[PDB]
Amino acid sequence: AKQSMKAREVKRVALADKYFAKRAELKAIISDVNASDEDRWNAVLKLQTLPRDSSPSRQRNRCRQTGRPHGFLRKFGLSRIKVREAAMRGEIPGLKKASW
Amino acid sequence: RRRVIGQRKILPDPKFGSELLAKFVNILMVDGKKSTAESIVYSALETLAQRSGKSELEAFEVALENVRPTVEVKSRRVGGSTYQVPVEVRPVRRNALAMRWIVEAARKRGDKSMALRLANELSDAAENKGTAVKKREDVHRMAEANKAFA
Amino acid sequence: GQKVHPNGIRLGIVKPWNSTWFANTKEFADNLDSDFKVRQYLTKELAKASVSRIVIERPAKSIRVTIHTARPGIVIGKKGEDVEKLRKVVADIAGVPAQINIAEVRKPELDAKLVADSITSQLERRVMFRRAMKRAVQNAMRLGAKGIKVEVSGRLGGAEIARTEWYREGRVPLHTLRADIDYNTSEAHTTYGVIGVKVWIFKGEI
RNA sequence: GUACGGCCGCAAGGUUAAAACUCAAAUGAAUUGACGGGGGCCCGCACAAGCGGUGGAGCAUGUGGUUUAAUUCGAUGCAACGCGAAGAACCUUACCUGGUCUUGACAUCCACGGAAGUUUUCAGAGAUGAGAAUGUGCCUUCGGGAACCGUGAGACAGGUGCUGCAUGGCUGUCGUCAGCUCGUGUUGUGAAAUGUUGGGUUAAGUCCCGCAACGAGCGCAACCCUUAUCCUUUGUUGCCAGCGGUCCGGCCGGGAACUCAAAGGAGACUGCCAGUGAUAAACUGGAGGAAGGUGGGGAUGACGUCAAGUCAUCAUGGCCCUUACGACCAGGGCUACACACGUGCUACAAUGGCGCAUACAAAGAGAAGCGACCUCGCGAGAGCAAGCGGACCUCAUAAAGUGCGUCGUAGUCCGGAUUGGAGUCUGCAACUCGACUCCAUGAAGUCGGAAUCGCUAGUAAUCGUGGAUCAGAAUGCCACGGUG
RNA sequence: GGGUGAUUAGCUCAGCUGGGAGAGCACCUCCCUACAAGGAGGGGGUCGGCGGUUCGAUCCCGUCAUCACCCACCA
RNA sequence: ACUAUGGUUUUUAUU
Repeated sequence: AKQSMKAREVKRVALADKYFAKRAELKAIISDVNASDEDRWNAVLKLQTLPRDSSPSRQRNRCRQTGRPHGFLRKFGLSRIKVREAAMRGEIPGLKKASW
Repeated sequence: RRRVIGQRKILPDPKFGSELLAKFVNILMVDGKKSTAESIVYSALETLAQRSGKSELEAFEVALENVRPTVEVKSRRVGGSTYQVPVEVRPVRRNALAMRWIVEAARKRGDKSMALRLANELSDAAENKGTAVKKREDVHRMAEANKAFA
Repeated sequence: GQKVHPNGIRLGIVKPWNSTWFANTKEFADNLDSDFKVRQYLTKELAKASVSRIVIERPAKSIRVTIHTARPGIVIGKKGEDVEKLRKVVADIAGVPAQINIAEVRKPELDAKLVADSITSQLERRVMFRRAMKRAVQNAMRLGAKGIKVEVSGRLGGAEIARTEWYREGRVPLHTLRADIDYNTSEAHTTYGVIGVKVWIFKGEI
């Protein structure tokens, strides 16, 4: 399990949607200039790029039922093992296993 | 252990209904492409008509008969160490081997235009020298020694 | 080989789902998360109510929730007000209004879910293991089954060794696509080992 | 059957024939396995006949072992090594180091101070540790609380740590192989045999015949799904033969003929006839038709499996740690090679390549998304913006192929890796170890050596299209189509 | 009476820079398997002793002991 | 053509 991997998820993909899923305009202002060979911004780039606990990077969704980083299916909310488990029990609509 | 499988006749040619030509393109087909064979078909016979080509009634069917395979073998066994035996091939196999013998003899060394490398081989297919004949006699000198104890 | 439930591998053979509904392409997985939450809640509240399955339909912009029980009198209470407090919470975790449909199971000793519970009862007081499955076979064939299979695994005796026992009666037939076979696997939670229990029951083709 | 003494022999020896010491089984008889360098006999892309390959070169890429501060943990008889654990700067991480806190990231009951929160400065790699402002919400049997953020107790919490020689479950595979159980009878001293053995014949205990063996189950076979041709029912955002009008566009009326998308009937049963052969059963051949001979094909998995794997999918007995085999951060290791083995893909060409035009889709995916049109520029990119909830737009001029110029055996001015220059972007950030573009750069390499693969048909051979995973980037993993 | 080699690990023995304790079989133990083979890391020394030289002596000189080996020892 | 040899130990079985 290692519950610290969910403690990352809570402050990444579950908190990024209102602040980091669109943010590239907030750095592009430092490339907004009136003329070439002229500066008005200097080192303020290191203040516009100051966050480290949150990023557009390092974002893993993980399986919402097993915390597993590989073998998740977004359309069902299940992993490779639970797709069979729900299908064999008939607990998932529209999906069948054989016989076409 | 019995193969003998199905039955497959294949299709004839679209321009004259030929059964031999529609099979010969399946020997010059490489990478699943028959177009490269259709650049060599008729052009080899028309390039033979720049050097020696007299009569065309059978096209190249008699060049494939002056080319004559005879030295085919099989292996016989009752355990470990095996015994070689020669085989009397059917006309359908004799023809299928003659079709490779001549196009492999035309490929023996690198040059331009396969229709022309094959026309040089078809002009030889009235006297048959070197390629498709000199290996045959050097293994035919065992053809009765490999019958002795059946 | 791979075992798996005879229900969902034969669901292409005129069989019904245990959950049947249609949802939006931006929340189908979240409605299936709800479909799990309603079962994981009800199997903790109705834990003594002899439940054989919970089936989900979603008509009328609500959730129906159909509960197959051999003890409905402790689900609905005395009468119909104890469930008004229950469906309030089912509707809370579903995000929609909730109906609740309560269905009585006539023959619980014919159902693989509750036959495994009836076997688990006698493993508490450790009766002879080879009798415990024969009573479950007898009781099910006397209830209109056309064949039954059983298996019990690990710490059945007697001594420290781990062994398995089975016995089989009548028809299965596991490759028969139309057989509509009833299946279950469970554990008896004993004070040494655990004892694993398996049951397969046949009644007739569809 | 060795010793000592006797007896017989010329003699090797023959004959009489011990004891001490020593172990838990030797042996006769019939029976079931299993193997043979025994016998008969079934069948296999094991052999047979054909072709395309692998074993060189350059890159990508999988494993073991030694090593190391990590080089995570597993899978070695034939059932391990493009594999479980899908896109390694930091991440994700098990592994490893230096920090920090130990009721702890995660869960609850009680006490104690605070609302939850919102802003801003300093110390520090950061975790966090110190300040300076701001807000004081909910319930008010009117008691003082709840709830929420933390902290200090008492019980506790943590563990993808180690064990399938502790297991419930999960699983490899003989094998689509035709075989296996439950009972009753009989024979045999009994274990054991029978039947399940035999005679034809099948993919098959097949389909019949037959013996002291005969029923009921699990397999085989069937169920359900899919298709060649005719007939019918029905048609938009699909179709377009006839007919009116025409952004001349199946575009709009309109038709229902024709693709197609689709439910329903017909058709195929070894049924007919010959040949073999228990005037048997069953095959081989012929006939019909669009076409048979499990129809061509799917889902297919009877028992029992190796002194076999998996506690890293989940539980769980035991061992052990918690001044940590935690967790919160900054960096490492997973891209050490001292040596041991493979799988790909591209060029090795000419029957070909290179450049520049041109024909055809099939199937997915697409409302903070697929992104047209037109551009700014050498170009990646950047700029503006329509249609589209997808039979009504977009991803998207499919590439092989068809063609015209051009290059040529020089071991390739081919193959363009590789080393530089100029860049464009993504992110806190591109030293090693990130994509993509323009202008330079210049290399190995004639299908191979012992040896050895896969397929009998839309198969082998060969060239393109799409999707999931998604900061930026797959030669990774699965479908779709042309040629055949 | 004179020369020459030895005395180092339980057993057999090597001896290159003089700052040196070691190889295999035995003893202990981990890995692979429970062993063994095979891998790897350890335990245990009178380097015969004493004196001298030396920054330090198993390691070079000298000399005492015991063992081997060629010579001399009545004529 | 013909084709050497295989170190130590190895189920509970109840009523």
